[PDB]
Amino acid sequence: ITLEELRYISVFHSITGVTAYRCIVDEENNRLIFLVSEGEAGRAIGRGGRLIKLLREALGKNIEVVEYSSDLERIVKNLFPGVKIESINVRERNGVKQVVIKVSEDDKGAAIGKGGKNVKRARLVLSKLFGVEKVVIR
Repeated sequence: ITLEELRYISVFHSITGVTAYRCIVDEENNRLIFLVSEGEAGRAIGRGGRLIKLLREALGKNIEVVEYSSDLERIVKNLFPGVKIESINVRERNGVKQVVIKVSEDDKGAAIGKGGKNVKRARLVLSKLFGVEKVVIR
């Protein structure tokens, strides 16, 4: 937790009143991803996403909220809302963790997202939270 992330987390609570466990910085897309407790996402977003907007203005970046979970399958389902997750497989060899997410043939496209947008955000998040160095949609 860098001092920068610390600030981000501080402002998150000051604006929304909700506590952010972690804030994953995504410079490649000028985006901050706040991790909140189960069932707290709606409170963090606010009526009409008004809090998301105030945070964007306060922090100068696009804001995203995801509910944290120590359970991998759960947080994966949270990371891919628009898709149905059938199963996940964590393959570890020599300390290298790889995660294979199983979706339906049809849902496959939406899983990865355009430009792999979705698979990339997850890889970013699982990397910082679970040591996963690679995510794959199957």
